[PDB]
Amino acid sequence: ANLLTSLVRAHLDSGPSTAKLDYSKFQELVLPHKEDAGDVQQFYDLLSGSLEVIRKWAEKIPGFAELSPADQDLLLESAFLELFILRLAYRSKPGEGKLIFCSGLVLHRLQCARGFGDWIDSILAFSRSLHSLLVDVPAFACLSALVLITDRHGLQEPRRVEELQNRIASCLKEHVAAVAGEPASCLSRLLGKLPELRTLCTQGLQRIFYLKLEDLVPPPPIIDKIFMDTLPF
Repeated sequence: ANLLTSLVRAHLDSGPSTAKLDYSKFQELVLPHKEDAGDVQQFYDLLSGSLEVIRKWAEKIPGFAELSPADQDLLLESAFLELFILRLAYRSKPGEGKLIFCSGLVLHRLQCARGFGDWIDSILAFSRSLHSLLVDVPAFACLSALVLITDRHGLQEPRRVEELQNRIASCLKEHVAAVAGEPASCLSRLLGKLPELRTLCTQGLQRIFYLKLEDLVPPPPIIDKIFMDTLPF
Protein backbone atom coordinates (compact mmCIF):
# COMPACT_ATOMS: atom_id res chain seq x y z
CA ALA A 1 0.00 0.00 0.00
CA ASN A 2 2.49 2.57 1.18
CA LEU A 3 5.16 0.04 0.20
CA LEU A 4 3.42 -0.29 -3.11
CA THR A 5 3.23 3.48 -3.54
CA SER A 6 6.86 3.71 -2.65
CA LEU A 7 7.82 1.08 -5.21
CA VAL A 8 5.77 2.82 -7.91
CA ARG A 9 7.37 6.21 -7.34
CA ALA A 10 10.85 4.71 -7.43
CA HIS A 11 10.09 3.01 -10.69
CA LEU A 12 8.63 6.11 -12.38
CA ASP A 13 11.41 8.42 -11.24
CA SER A 14 13.95 5.98 -12.68
CA GLY A 15 12.95 6.31 -16.37
CA PRO A 16 12.30 9.05 -18.89
CA SER A 17 9.11 10.99 -19.17
CA THR A 18 7.21 10.22 -22.33
CA ALA A 19 7.97 13.85 -23.06
CA LYS A 20 11.79 13.47 -22.67
CA LEU A 21 12.10 10.86 -25.33
CA ASP A 22 14.80 11.73 -27.82
CA TYR A 23 14.28 10.57 -31.39
CA SER A 24 17.31 12.70 -32.55
CA LYS A 25 19.21 9.59 -33.70
CA PHE A 26 16.46 7.15 -34.38
CA GLN A 27 16.57 5.72 -37.87
CA GLU A 28 14.95 2.53 -39.13
CA LEU A 29 16.97 2.53 -42.32
CA VAL A 30 20.62 1.61 -41.85
CA LEU A 31 23.39 1.28 -44.42
CA PRO A 32 25.69 0.35 -45.80
CA HIS A 33 25.06 -2.27 -43.14
CA LYS A 34 30.59 -7.70 -38.40
CA GLU A 35 30.61 -5.13 -35.59
CA ASP A 36 33.13 -2.29 -35.72
CA ALA A 37 34.41 -0.08 -32.90
CA GLY A 38 31.48 2.38 -32.80
CA ASP A 39 28.93 -0.37 -32.36
CA VAL A 40 30.97 -1.86 -29.49
CA GLN A 41 31.35 1.49 -27.76
CA GLN A 42 27.64 2.30 -27.98
CA PHE A 43 26.80 -1.13 -26.56
CA TYR A 44 28.98 -0.48 -23.51
CA ASP A 45 27.70 3.11 -23.26
CA LEU A 46 24.07 2.02 -23.24
CA LEU A 47 24.84 -0.59 -20.54
CA SER A 48 26.77 1.94 -18.49
CA GLY A 49 23.94 4.51 -18.61
CA SER A 50 21.69 2.14 -16.75
CA LEU A 51 24.21 1.82 -13.91
CA GLU A 52 23.54 4.97 -11.93
CA VAL A 53 19.95 4.85 -12.78
CA ILE A 54 19.46 1.42 -11.29
CA ARG A 55 21.58 2.16 -8.25
CA LYS A 56 19.51 5.32 -7.46
CA TRP A 57 16.36 3.33 -8.08
CA ALA A 58 17.39 0.64 -5.56
CA GLU A 59 18.19 3.10 -2.79
CA LYS A 60 14.56 4.11 -2.98
CA ILE A 61 13.23 0.65 -2.27
CA PRO A 62 12.15 0.76 1.34
CA GLY A 63 14.28 -1.67 3.22
CA PHE A 64 17.10 -1.86 0.68
CA ALA A 65 19.32 0.79 2.27
CA GLU A 66 18.94 -1.16 5.45
CA LEU A 67 20.63 -4.22 4.10
CA SER A 68 24.32 -4.44 4.82
CA PRO A 69 26.37 -2.40 2.37
CA ALA A 70 28.18 -5.54 1.09
CA ASP A 71 24.82 -7.21 0.46
CA GLN A 72 23.59 -4.10 -1.38
CA ASP A 73 26.54 -4.20 -3.76
CA LEU A 74 26.28 -7.93 -4.33
CA LEU A 75 22.56 -7.72 -5.04
CA LEU A 76 23.08 -4.81 -7.42
CA GLU A 77 25.96 -6.45 -9.26
CA SER A 78 24.24 -9.80 -9.60
CA ALA A 79 20.95 -8.34 -10.83
CA PHE A 80 22.24 -5.60 -13.11
CA LEU A 81 21.91 -7.41 -16.42
CA GLU A 82 18.59 -8.82 -15.56
CA LEU A 83 17.27 -5.43 -14.54
CA PHE A 84 18.68 -3.70 -17.55
CA ILE A 85 16.83 -6.24 -19.73
CA LEU A 86 13.59 -6.22 -17.89
CA ARG A 87 13.30 -2.48 -17.79
CA LEU A 88 14.36 -2.16 -21.40
CA ALA A 89 11.78 -4.84 -22.43
CA TYR A 90 8.99 -3.11 -20.55
CA ARG A 91 9.89 0.35 -21.83
CA SER A 92 10.40 -0.62 -25.45
CA LYS A 93 7.95 -1.21 -28.32
CA PRO A 94 8.82 -4.47 -29.98
CA GLY A 95 5.99 -4.26 -32.54
CA GLU A 96 7.86 -1.38 -34.17
CA GLY A 97 11.32 -2.65 -33.41
CA LYS A 98 11.81 0.37 -31.10
CA LEU A 99 14.32 0.22 -28.16
CA ILE A 100 13.84 2.93 -25.60
CA PHE A 101 16.82 3.33 -23.21
CA CYS A 102 16.66 4.77 -19.65
CA SER A 103 18.08 8.09 -20.74
CA GLY A 104 15.22 8.60 -23.25
CA LEU A 105 17.31 7.69 -26.28
CA VAL A 106 15.22 5.83 -28.88
CA LEU A 107 16.96 3.44 -31.30
CA HIS A 108 15.76 1.03 -33.90
CA ARG A 109 16.66 -2.60 -33.56
CA LEU A 110 18.81 -2.53 -36.64
CA GLN A 111 20.81 0.32 -35.14
CA CYS A 112 21.60 -2.02 -32.23
CA ALA A 113 22.04 -5.30 -33.96
CA ARG A 114 25.76 -4.98 -34.56
CA GLY A 115 26.73 -4.18 -31.00
CA PHE A 116 24.32 -6.53 -29.21
CA GLY A 117 24.24 -9.46 -31.70
CA ASP A 118 21.35 -11.97 -31.36
CA TRP A 119 20.70 -10.94 -27.76
CA ILE A 120 18.73 -7.88 -28.87
CA ASP A 121 16.32 -10.08 -30.76
CA SER A 122 15.87 -12.29 -27.75
CA ILE A 123 15.28 -9.21 -25.65
CA LEU A 124 12.58 -8.04 -28.13
CA ALA A 125 11.00 -11.45 -28.07
CA PHE A 126 10.81 -11.25 -24.27
CA SER A 127 9.42 -7.74 -24.54
CA ARG A 128 6.52 -8.85 -26.76
CA SER A 129 5.78 -11.63 -24.35
CA LEU A 130 5.94 -9.25 -21.36
CA HIS A 131 3.60 -6.92 -23.22
CA SER A 132 1.00 -9.63 -23.77
CA LEU A 133 0.68 -9.99 -20.06
CA LEU A 134 -0.33 -6.36 -19.92
CA VAL A 135 1.50 -5.91 -16.64
CA ASP A 136 0.44 -2.68 -15.02
CA VAL A 137 2.92 -0.28 -13.47
CA PRO A 138 2.38 -1.33 -9.88
CA ALA A 139 2.84 -4.99 -10.68
CA PHE A 140 5.93 -4.14 -12.63
CA ALA A 141 7.29 -1.95 -9.85
CA CYS A 142 7.10 -4.95 -7.52
CA LEU A 143 8.42 -7.39 -10.11
CA SER A 144 11.62 -5.52 -10.84
CA ALA A 145 12.31 -5.10 -7.15
CA LEU A 146 12.00 -8.85 -6.77
CA VAL A 147 14.66 -9.33 -9.46
CA LEU A 148 17.03 -7.27 -7.29
CA ILE A 149 16.01 -8.47 -3.86
CA THR A 150 16.58 -12.18 -4.13
CA ASP A 151 18.86 -14.89 -2.78
CA ARG A 152 22.46 -14.83 -4.04
CA HIS A 153 25.56 -16.77 -3.03
CA GLY A 154 27.77 -14.80 -0.53
CA LEU A 155 25.09 -12.73 1.23
CA GLN A 156 25.94 -11.86 4.85
CA GLU A 157 22.32 -11.79 5.91
CA PRO A 158 20.31 -13.94 3.59
CA ARG A 159 17.29 -14.12 5.97
CA ARG A 160 16.95 -10.31 5.91
CA VAL A 161 17.04 -10.35 2.15
CA GLU A 162 14.43 -13.09 2.23
CA GLU A 163 12.14 -11.07 4.54
CA LEU A 164 12.30 -7.99 2.33
CA GLN A 165 11.49 -10.20 -0.68
CA ASN A 166 8.58 -11.72 1.25
CA ARG A 167 7.48 -8.23 1.97
CA ILE A 168 7.48 -7.31 -1.72
CA ALA A 169 5.94 -10.54 -2.93
CA SER A 170 2.97 -10.07 -0.44
CA CYS A 171 2.50 -6.55 -1.74
CA LEU A 172 2.44 -7.74 -5.31
CA LYS A 173 0.14 -10.67 -4.60
CA GLU A 174 -2.30 -8.43 -2.82
CA HIS A 175 -2.24 -5.83 -5.54
CA VAL A 176 -2.93 -8.46 -8.21
CA ALA A 177 -5.96 -9.60 -6.24
CA ALA A 178 -7.20 -6.04 -5.68
CA VAL A 179 -7.23 -5.67 -9.46
CA ALA A 180 -8.70 -9.03 -10.60
CA GLY A 181 -11.74 -10.80 -9.09
CA GLU A 182 -11.92 -13.31 -6.25
CA PRO A 183 -11.74 -15.14 -4.03
CA ALA A 184 -2.26 -16.82 -9.14
CA SER A 185 -2.44 -17.69 -12.81
CA CYS A 186 -1.92 -14.03 -13.41
CA LEU A 187 0.48 -14.07 -10.52
CA SER A 188 2.24 -17.29 -11.24
CA ARG A 189 2.21 -16.11 -14.88
CA LEU A 190 4.09 -13.01 -13.93
CA LEU A 191 6.58 -14.85 -11.75
CA GLY A 192 7.14 -17.27 -14.63
CA LYS A 193 8.98 -14.47 -16.42
CA LEU A 194 11.74 -14.37 -13.80
CA PRO A 195 13.27 -17.69 -14.98
CA GLU A 196 13.23 -16.49 -18.61
CA LEU A 197 14.99 -13.31 -17.49
CA ARG A 198 17.84 -15.32 -15.95
CA THR A 199 18.33 -17.05 -19.29
CA LEU A 200 18.62 -13.66 -21.13
CA CYS A 201 21.08 -12.51 -18.52
CA THR A 202 23.27 -15.41 -19.61
CA GLN A 203 23.02 -14.40 -23.31
CA GLY A 204 24.28 -11.04 -22.19
CA LEU A 205 27.28 -12.53 -20.40
CA GLN A 206 27.93 -14.51 -23.58
CA ARG A 207 27.90 -11.38 -25.66
CA ILE A 208 30.29 -9.60 -23.35
CA PHE A 209 32.64 -12.61 -23.36
CA TYR A 210 32.61 -12.53 -27.12
CA LEU A 211 33.35 -8.81 -27.27
CA LYS A 212 36.06 -9.21 -24.72
CA LEU A 213 37.61 -11.94 -26.90
CA GLU A 214 37.42 -9.92 -30.03
CA ASP A 215 38.67 -6.86 -28.18
CA LEU A 216 37.81 -3.98 -30.52
CA VAL A 217 37.00 -1.82 -27.50
CA PRO A 218 37.52 -2.90 -23.93
CA PRO A 219 34.60 -2.94 -21.53
CA PRO A 220 34.50 -0.05 -19.09
CA PRO A 221 35.79 -1.13 -15.64
CA ILE A 222 32.53 -1.31 -13.81
CA ILE A 223 30.94 -3.45 -16.48
CA ASP A 224 34.04 -5.61 -16.54
CA LYS A 225 33.80 -6.06 -12.81
CA ILE A 226 30.18 -7.14 -12.95
CA PHE A 227 31.14 -9.60 -15.67
CA MET A 228 34.01 -11.12 -13.66
CA ASP A 229 32.15 -11.15 -10.27
CA THR A 230 29.12 -12.84 -11.74
CA LEU A 231 31.10 -15.68 -13.33
CA PRO A 232 30.58 -18.75 -11.13
CA PHE A 233 34.19 -19.94 -11.90
